[PDB]
Amino acid sequence: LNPESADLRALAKHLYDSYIKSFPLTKAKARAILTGKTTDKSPFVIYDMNSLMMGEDKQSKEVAIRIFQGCQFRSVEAVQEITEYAKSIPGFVNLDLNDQVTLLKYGVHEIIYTMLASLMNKDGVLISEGQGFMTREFLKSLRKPFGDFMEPKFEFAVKFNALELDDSDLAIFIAVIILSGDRPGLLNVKPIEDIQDNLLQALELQLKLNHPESSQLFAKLLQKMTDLRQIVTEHVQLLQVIKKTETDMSLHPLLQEIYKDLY
Amino acid sequence: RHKILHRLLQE
Ligand SMILES: CN(CCOc1ccc(C[C@@H]2SC(=O)NC2=O)cc1)c1ccccn1
Repeated sequence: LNPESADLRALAKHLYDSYIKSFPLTKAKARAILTGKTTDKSPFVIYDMNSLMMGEDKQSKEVAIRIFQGCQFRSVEAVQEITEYAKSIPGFVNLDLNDQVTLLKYGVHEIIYTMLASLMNKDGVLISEGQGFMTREFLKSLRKPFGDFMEPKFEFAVKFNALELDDSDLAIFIAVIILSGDRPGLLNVKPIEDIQDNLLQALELQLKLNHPESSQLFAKLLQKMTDLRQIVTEHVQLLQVIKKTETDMSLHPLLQEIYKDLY
Repeated sequence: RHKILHRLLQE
């Protein structure tokens, strides 16, 4: 290790520590829960309407809506955690505040679906901080339009999880996503690109040191950033459909704010 | 616009 590499290791560590502070349920813990390698009770499995209702004992709108709005509630909490994490990225809070807002607005869902993969396997997803496991099949079975809203997220996840990143890798990756200089409407791109340049260098070194056997992991990971955007744009279209067809529902105000003039 | 995010950022 040389002095520039050292500064990059320090940045990696600083981000890892902020990540652990900001995000209560890590991929480490999630994996422990999913494999069974934990001394906690295994999670309650939700695979049908009945199991759901018995698990709720751990509103009274229809099931698909209750599930969809539980996802909204989780995002709202996730946005708060991501906002706190973003504030720890060196140089972030020194940006024009309008640009901080724009970066968060466009970054949060990409990060949400990234971190959701940490909680997923090919059969289902941990919920309620790992106290539950909701099956992929059950989510597929929901009545249209809700029946296939999770499928693109699971398909992304199985591919993304094959990279076998850990929390120390994810912490840098997430910061890279937030510091994207090509978000629409940014006022001053230069200081954002300067920060992202450093982060990307930090990520590349991190991946070389933590995964020395996995050649071109850095390049595979950068291509996923493009796939995350697709997940978000498609989701926006699904939301448009849902907003037209289900005037039962109401989007949480934080989410209205994020989604307004997003794509 | 972005009243909440502003708030979370400045908090
Ligand atoms: C399927 N799970 C795990 C969370 O799965 C999520 C799926 C999608 C999102 C994105 C939300 S949903 C929306 O329209 N906008 C958003 O930001 C957020 C979380 C459930 C289901 C019920 C209760 C709690 N957890």
